[PDB]
Amino acid sequence: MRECISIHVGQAGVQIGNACWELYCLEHGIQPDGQMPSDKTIGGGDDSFNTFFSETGAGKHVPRAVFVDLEPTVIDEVRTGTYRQLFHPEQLITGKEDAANNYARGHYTIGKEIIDLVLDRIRKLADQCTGLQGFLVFHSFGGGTGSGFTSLLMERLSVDYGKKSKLEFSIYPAPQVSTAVVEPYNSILTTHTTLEHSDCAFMVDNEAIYDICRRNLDIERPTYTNLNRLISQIVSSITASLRFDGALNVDLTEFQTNLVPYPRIHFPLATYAPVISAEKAYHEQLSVAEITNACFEPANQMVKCDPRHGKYMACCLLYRGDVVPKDVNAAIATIKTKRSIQFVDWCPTGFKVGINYQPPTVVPGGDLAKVQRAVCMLSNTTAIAEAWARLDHKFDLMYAKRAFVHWYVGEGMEEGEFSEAREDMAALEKDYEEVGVD
Amino acid sequence: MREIVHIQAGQCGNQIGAKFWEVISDEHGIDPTGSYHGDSDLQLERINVYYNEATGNKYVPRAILVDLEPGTMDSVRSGPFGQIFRPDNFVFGQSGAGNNWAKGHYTEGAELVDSVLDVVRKESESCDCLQGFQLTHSLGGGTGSGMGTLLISKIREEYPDRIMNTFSVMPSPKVSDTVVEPYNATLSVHQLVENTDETYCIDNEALYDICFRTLKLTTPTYGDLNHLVSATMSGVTTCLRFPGQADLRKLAVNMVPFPRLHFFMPGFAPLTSRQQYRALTVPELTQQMFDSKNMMAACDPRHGRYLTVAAIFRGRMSMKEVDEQMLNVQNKNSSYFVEWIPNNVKTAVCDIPPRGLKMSATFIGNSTAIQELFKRISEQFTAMFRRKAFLHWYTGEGMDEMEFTEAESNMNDLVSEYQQYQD
Amino acid sequence: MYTFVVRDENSSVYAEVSRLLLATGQWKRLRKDNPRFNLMLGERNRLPFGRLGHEPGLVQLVNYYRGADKLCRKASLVKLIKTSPELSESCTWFPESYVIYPTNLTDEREVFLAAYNRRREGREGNVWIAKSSAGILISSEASELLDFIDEQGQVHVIQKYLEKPLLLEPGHRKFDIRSWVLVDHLYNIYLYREGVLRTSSEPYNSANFQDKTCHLTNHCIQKEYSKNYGRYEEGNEMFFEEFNQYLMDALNTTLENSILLQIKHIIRSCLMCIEPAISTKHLHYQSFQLFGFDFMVDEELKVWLIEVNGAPACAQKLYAELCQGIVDVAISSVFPLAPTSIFIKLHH
Amino acid sequence: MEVIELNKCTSGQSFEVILKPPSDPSLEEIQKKLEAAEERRKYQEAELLKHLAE
Ligand SMILES: Nc1nc2c(ncn2[C@@H]2O[C@H](COP(=O)(O)OP(=O)(O)OP(=O)(O)O)[C@@H](O)[C@H]2O)c(=O)[nH]1
Ligand SMILES: Nc1ncnc2c1ncn2[C@@H]1O[C@H](COP(=O)(O)OP(=O)(O)CP(=O)(O)O)[C@@H](O)[C@H]1O
Ligand SMILES: Nc1nc2c(ncn2[C@@H]2O[C@H](COP(=O)(O)OP(=O)(O)O)[C@@H](O)[C@H]2O)c(=O)[nH]1
Ligand SMILES: CN1CCN(C(=O)Nc2ccc(F)cc2)CC1
Ligand SMILES: CN1CCN(C(=O)Nc2ccc(F)cc2)CC1
Ligand SMILES: [Ca+2]
Ligand SMILES: [Ca+2]
Ligand SMILES: [Ca+2]
Ligand SMILES: [Mg+2]
Ligand SMILES: [Mg+2]
Ligand SMILES: [Mg+2]
Repeated sequence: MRECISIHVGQAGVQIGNACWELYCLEHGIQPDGQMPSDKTIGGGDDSFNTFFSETGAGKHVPRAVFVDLEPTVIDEVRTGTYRQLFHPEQLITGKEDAANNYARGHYTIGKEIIDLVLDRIRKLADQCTGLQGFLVFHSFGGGTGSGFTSLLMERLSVDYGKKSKLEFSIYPAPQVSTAVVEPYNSILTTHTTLEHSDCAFMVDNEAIYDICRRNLDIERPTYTNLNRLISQIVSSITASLRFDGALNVDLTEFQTNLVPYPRIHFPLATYAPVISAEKAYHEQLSVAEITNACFEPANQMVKCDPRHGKYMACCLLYRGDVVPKDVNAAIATIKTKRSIQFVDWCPTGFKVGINYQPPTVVPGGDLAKVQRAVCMLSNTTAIAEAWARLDHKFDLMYAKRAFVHWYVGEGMEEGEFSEAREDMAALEKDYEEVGVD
Repeated sequence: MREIVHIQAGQCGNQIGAKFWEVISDEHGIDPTGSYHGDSDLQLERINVYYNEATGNKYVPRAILVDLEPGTMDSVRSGPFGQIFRPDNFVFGQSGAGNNWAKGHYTEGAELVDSVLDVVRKESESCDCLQGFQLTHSLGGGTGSGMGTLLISKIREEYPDRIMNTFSVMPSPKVSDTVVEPYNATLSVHQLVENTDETYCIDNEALYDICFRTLKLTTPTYGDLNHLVSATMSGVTTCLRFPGQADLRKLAVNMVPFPRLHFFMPGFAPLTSRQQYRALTVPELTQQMFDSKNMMAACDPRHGRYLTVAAIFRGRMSMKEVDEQMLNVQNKNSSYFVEWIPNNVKTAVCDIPPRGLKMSATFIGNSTAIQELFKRISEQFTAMFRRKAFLHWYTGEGMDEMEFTEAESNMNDLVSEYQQYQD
Repeated sequence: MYTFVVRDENSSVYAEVSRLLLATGQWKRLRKDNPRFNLMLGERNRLPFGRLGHEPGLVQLVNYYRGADKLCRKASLVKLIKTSPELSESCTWFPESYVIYPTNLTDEREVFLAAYNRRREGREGNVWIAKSSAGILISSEASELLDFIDEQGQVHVIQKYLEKPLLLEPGHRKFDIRSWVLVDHLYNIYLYREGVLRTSSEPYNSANFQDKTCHLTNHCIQKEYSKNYGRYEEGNEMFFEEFNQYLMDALNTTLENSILLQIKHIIRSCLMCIEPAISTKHLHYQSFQLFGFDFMVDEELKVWLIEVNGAPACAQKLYAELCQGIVDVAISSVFPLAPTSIFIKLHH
Repeated sequence: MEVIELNKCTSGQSFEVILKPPSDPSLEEIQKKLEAAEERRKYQEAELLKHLAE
């Protein structure tokens, strides 16, 4: 067993973390007070779930997580919520005034004064690890803390834990659930200084989750609770291989090996199904084929883009529930004859499959219905570069007028960091087109 | 725990400031004696943004009342909520400013500013994390205009990293009959341009036309003008006073793309005088809120372009239909929004409506059409200054003419600056 | 009030559609760099599809299908037909073609040479034609076709030159047929009832392929290098009503039976083949596109597909009607306004 | 259409199907970036206080 530490940064990073760990306890049968009656190795153990939970002599199962926010309102909730007892106070870190949606303020100004403290709280969790694998960092692109302090942490972690993998879960900004105008700036600033430090990052476009909630869950005005409950399901599907007995994606290193052939092209697309509303009278359960085919509908992807016009470098099917390999291959063969799935020449045309018999766990009182089988497809498509195109375009429109730039210069950032970061994104978009186009 | 220190200076500053505390006090369930008697926890969740908590569960506004003459402030202390303000926080002189910016900024005001700053320092020293300050004042008189800007320049020296936000009443020949007004306004605009982060332009010209044309008030009074300022001030601060998504610096980061262009056009719907029975539909809130007749800057937005816009809807209403109507105004008049600032229109919804309204809407616009406001003042200013008329009132207090030329140039540059982004 | 932008000032087709839309008082035009648009008349090259469909509350439509180049490229069309079981390498309406890359650079050189020697050995007509999307050569010697391609630096397609084309009389002259096909967002395949014949005003001469004027029916080669331009018909353009009467008086048949059936079959087969790849049925934005199909008719009244144009222009006499039809079924059908259709739906 | 590396266990199984074959800054350098940005803010605030002093 090898532990994984999660780091939740900013509002979106912390509220999503609160949704994942809620689900982790339900899937592993851990109670809100940290008790896990199923673990017969009281006081410890080297089981698969221990990769995410430490154990105390009292039998409490404590998440291996650190919550970081430059403002206390969002983490105070976790200090008085249902699972308040899961975390000890040292695990929750809060400042007093936030980054004001200003990347520079989060990276330079406020980040400088709190960087060495977060790293010291992390060291306290790593000391409890007999064999640390790496980190999963949750954050948003848009916020001043999620973008600005995260990149600062990623640079520091690479220095203090060189041989350790670092996966990201990043929230791509969507105007429909955002009131900040400068998020394109922040999104690009953080991707520039974090890119060399991230080994694999799963982007989630809030626009994608927002429509899945309105379309599949019949939620007129989706709240952050609606969004984070769904996002945690996808996260749970992606992290299941590290928390359960199995052979696919057993450790963080296996993600970059199976999904990232090129270091810079490390942004896999995620597709999840089925998403069924609990308010339905009663749904006709979908078959292995029906849900496998759904992984190629753009309406189920965590980012809207057309993989028919990109090329695949890797494809990974993660099933949960009543699923046997025979039906998987049957659905796959049917989809190849009907779908346009183009792999890059220097890659094999194949799929890695993972099957976990326990079907997806639903949160009581949530919006998702209990289903007999679900799947999450992880595909490294060059089609995800469409997200960088949109992001870079909005950046260019504003930067041509230097709109809002003075807010960043005022925090100590040089204007050159803008164009420096933008040139990098230009190189990223070129790297994608080199791979997926002829 | 993001506290705001409120300052109101001068006749207009205190009369409008007093109404503000009266209005929001009613929304947060605080009575004239500071005791809480509300029924919604949502009233107290962000109450400490503008109020302090005293023994016995008393809520005392975090407000400093400043004037150079006791006249107006005795009115406040004898007003409805007069007994709610902190007694010490009353700082006043005995000479007045005689509608003379110089007297407020250099002579009569300097004799008093240090004591006003001892109260500011006292109030800030009790804040866990101070957002910044907000000032209510007029620009046409002597105290709010002259001493108000002196307070800003000194506060900014003592709290250089805190946000400065002002509600500033622009003078109109339709409300005031004092000839020196353009002089006092031009001098003040020079200061605001340099030393404030956000300034709401409350044009008495617009307030007058609304009361006379729309509301049909034949003989508008300041009570009628300040009814519209109350509703607007309540509207623009809703994001700060109730649990929403909120921060003075965050508002600024999204409203102000260029440091000098921090003058907002406020708007409100429905415009009402002191007989609202019929429910106002969401489409009605949106049309009025964006129509010029509901603007409070006396600038036809169709003459300029919106750099950023922010809308606040209050009450229990279809949040889905709000998006529809809002996106309909943009996609039906996107020629009035700059295209080089994506998604520059943002909207929030609050569930607690103002008193006596099923639902209202507040409009916060950073429009380049605000230049018409500054052009108006500049025309009036230069008409007198080219003849050096009425300068002796000012040169007698130690000012030179060059100081007028500089304030004139700073404002005409501001107009030129607004005009370039409009193309 | 709908909105639209214009990003191809060179499109004579959508210049009229843009002029018509504005004439409805219900369509407002915005700057080309303006994102809040309902309809995009996009550029030809590098149209930014990745940016479409991400404006909250705006249903956006574009006049191009992403991936349609696979059908409108000389080399792409050849590859699509051979590698697609729907069409199959045995497709009987497409001239035997080969994708040849210049030797300064998969490639079908050795494969193209195999069938060539087969004909030369079988006393069969071995007159090919070399061309590219970017200069056309008609020769019955293979060495001339390959050397010509090597002298160029781009891909070339060599296909069998129809040595027995249907010659109109009088004139003993070649011709081709342009059919304008419109595909709406729902993927209905509509065929404009009106087509044109781009005839060669020069008598076809099977003993001189150097004089490519009686062989290449291009309106630009006829109005330039041809000296009988406009003699038999106006602008070397013959419409269906006349071409139909000719077949009745000369061959005792009609255009619908002898030619149009095959044409409507070729169109369906092509667009139906690439439908899984380009359909916008479940996409966050919608697409339509006007296509220009070019056919050859041989003496046996068999129809062949020459190429498929992605940004086709229209005959002068048919601009008004067709452009109006684009607004009825392709634009207004998605943004309705406050017949006897001119199209023929090819049900599938 | 070939399956390979079938792994079975109590909680599930995994396998691979192949359809077709193919064809940092130091701790010191970060401290300087942070302190350089801090100095620029000090210079900017100094010039502001100089302005206010005049
Ligand atoms: N999916 C999801 N997105 C969120 C959530 N909270 C915020 N966001 C998105 O994150 C972006 C804003 O960034 P925040 O995370 O709120 O900012 P921050 O990291 O707290 O940093 P500050 O600037 O100091 O507030 C917006 O685009 C929001 O849509 C959340 O709970 N779930
Ligand atoms: N296989 C073939 N057999 C006989 N003639 C052919 C032929 N291929 C092309 N042609 C001649 O060439 C002309 C079509 O050329 P082609 O379409 O390849 O060039 P182009 O694309 O520049 C013209 P367009 O404007 O229609 O796209 C026709 O008029 C036809 O007479
Ligand atoms: N809207 C509004 N404007 C006012 C009020 N009182 C004064 N004014 C305006 O403010 C200007 C006079 O400034 P005043 O506040 O009396 O000067 P001060 O007391 O020396 O600071 C004139 O333009 C008035 O029209 C008021 O109660 N409401
Ligand atoms: C409240 N004030 C009153 C004075 N004022 C004005 O009317 N100025 C003016 C000057 C010279 C001229 F010729 C015409 C007007 C501005 C508003
Ligand atoms: C001494 N003068 C008398 C006239 N005067 C007045 O009438 N004010 C006013 C207030 C509100 C309004 F709407 C219009 C005018 C200005 C002061
Ligand atoms: Ca145990
Ligand atoms: Ca690393
Ligand atoms: Ca004195
Ligand atoms: Mg935050
Ligand atoms: Mg007065
Ligand atoms: Mg062509």
